[PDB]
Amino acid sequence: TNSQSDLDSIQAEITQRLNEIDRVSGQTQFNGVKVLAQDNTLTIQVGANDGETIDIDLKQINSQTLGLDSLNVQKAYDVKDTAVTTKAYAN
Amino acid sequence: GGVDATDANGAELVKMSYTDKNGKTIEGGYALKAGDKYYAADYDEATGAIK
Repeated sequence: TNSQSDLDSIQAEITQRLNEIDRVSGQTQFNGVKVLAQDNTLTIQVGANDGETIDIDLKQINSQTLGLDSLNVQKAYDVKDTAVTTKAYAN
Repeated sequence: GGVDATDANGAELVKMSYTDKNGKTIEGGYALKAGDKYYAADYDEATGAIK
């Protein structure tokens, strides 16, 4: 039942939500450290001893890591091309 | 002060800008790029004095 003019608006919402989960993970930081932008290990020195490191863990969660770069619920359209011109009384 | 005359003649003024691992770039002072070393040279806005 949903028309394709409906699916255009739903796709506009979905791309805005995915741009937003790309932004809020791309630029968020505790003390200049981008937590979700890249995957790496943060080691915590939790002890006076040298190996007392508890390592927190991360996954790139952007739209490509989650696999939401392609989301089309927009169906299909048929395009007709009609030539446009200016007429002339030159006969 | 440093390197060699041939390399020194070659170097031209460039503005240094250090970049961390994270992603924000910190801007530093001027330098004299002699060879591939960086020289802590100071550029004055007025005239062209490179100290």
